[PDB]
Amino acid sequence: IYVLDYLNETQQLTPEIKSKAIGYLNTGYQRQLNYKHYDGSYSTFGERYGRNQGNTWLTAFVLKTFAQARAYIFIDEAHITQALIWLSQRQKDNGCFRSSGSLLNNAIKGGVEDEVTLSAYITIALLEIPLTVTHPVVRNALFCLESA
Amino acid sequence: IYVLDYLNETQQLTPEIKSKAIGYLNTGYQRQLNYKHYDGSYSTFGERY
Amino acid sequence: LSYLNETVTVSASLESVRGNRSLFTDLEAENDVLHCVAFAVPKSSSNEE
Ligand SMILES: *[C@@H]1O[C@H](CO)[C@@H](O[C@@H]2O[C@H](CO)[C@@H](O[C@@H]3O[C@H](CO)[C@@H](O)[C@H](O)[C@@H]3O)[C@H](O)[C@H]2NC(C)=O)[C@H](O)[C@H]1NC(C)=O
Ligand SMILES: *[C@@H]1O[C@H](CO)[C@@H](O)[C@H](O)[C@H]1NC(C)=O
Repeated sequence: IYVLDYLNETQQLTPEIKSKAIGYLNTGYQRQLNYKHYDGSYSTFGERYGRNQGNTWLTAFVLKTFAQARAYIFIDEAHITQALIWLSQRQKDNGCFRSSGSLLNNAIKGGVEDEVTLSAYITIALLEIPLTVTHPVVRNALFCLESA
Repeated sequence: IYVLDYLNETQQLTPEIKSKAIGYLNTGYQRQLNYKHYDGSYSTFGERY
Repeated sequence: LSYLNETVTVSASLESVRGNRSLFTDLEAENDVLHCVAFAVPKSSSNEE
C-alpha cells in the first residue's frame, strides 16, 4: 500500500503494476478473510471456529492497510465497521488497551510491546482512520497518553 | 453480477446490497483464483498439486 | 445512586460508530432514589446502526 503510495506520491507511476498489485491486494484481502471472526476481528488462525479471539496490534495493522488501500480503490464498509465495534468494547473507562494476544512470533512486531505503545498505536491508528479526533473513546486513549 | 446489472438498469437498488455484493465479487474472484491451472484454464481440484 | 457526595450527574451518553453524530444528555444524582431518566433518539441515515 505504502510502496504504491510512495510511487504515486512521487509520480513514479505505471498502470499494469497496479494490475499486478490488484491481484496482490485482492488475494491478500481475502486471505485476511481466511482468519477473522464473524464478530469481525483478526488473529493468527481464525476462521472455521470460535475457539480464539482477535488482536489489538495486528487488527490495527490490518485496518491501517484497510484504510489506505481503501483510500485508492473500492472497499465495502460494514466489516471494518464491526471491527470498530470490537475495538470500541475493548478498553477501560479510564485506563488503556489490552494486548489480548493470540499472535504468531516474537519479532514480527518491530515494537517491543510496551502497554504504553500498545494502547497508543491502537488509538492513533484508529485516528489514522477517516474518523474524528473527538470521540470519547480516543479521549480515554488521550487520558492513557498523558498517563503514559 | 447478472442481477447486479439487473438492479442497476431496473433502477431499484439499495446500495449496501451492492457493497456486500462487491464483497461477493472479489471473494469469489479470489477463491476461484486459488483453484485455476498454471496456464489459465481451470480444473476442479488443482491448487497445491 | 447513594452514598457520599450526590454532587454527581450520571449520564447515558451517545457517540455513534462511524463518521460523527451524538445524543448527549445529562441525568441528575441524588442518593438512593430510583429516578429514571426517559431520554430518546431520532432516526439516522442507515436503518440498523
Ligand atoms: C493515485 O492517487 C490517487 C489519489 O490522488 C488515487 O485515487 C484516484 O484519484 C483520481 C483522481 O486523480 C480519482 O478520479 C476521480 O474520481 C472521482 C470519483 O471518485 C471523480 O469525481 C473525479 O472527477 C475523478 O475522476 C480516482 O477515482 C481515484 N481512484 C481511482 C483511480 O479509481 C489513485 O487510486 C492512485 N493510483 C494508484 C493506485 O497508483
Ligand atoms: C461531526 O464533526 C464534523 C467535523 O467536521 C462536523 O462537520 C459534523 O457536523 C459533526 N457531526 C455531528 C452531527 O456531530
